[PDB]
Amino acid sequence: DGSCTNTNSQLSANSKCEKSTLTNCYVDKSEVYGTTCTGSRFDGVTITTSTSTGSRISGPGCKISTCIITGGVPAPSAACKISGCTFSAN
Repeated sequence: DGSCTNTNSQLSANSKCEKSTLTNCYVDKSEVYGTTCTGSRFDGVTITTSTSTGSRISGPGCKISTCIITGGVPAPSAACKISGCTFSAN
């Protein structure tokens, strides 16, 4: 992909970025698309337009689509999926 720069851009190496709005992130083995990273990282996830405040989305296939998470915790949003993923406040 290329481009993208969460306040500096530190995509591990196999991450993905097209048009999201991260900030002070790094991401690792993930995709993301419209997430609003606020200073966290990933490690094997596939989130998209979702808000998360400091949350380790690590996971062997972590999926996320529209989730207002805050501190490694998902919010009561009927748009999020909460299925094979999890956060631990990275």
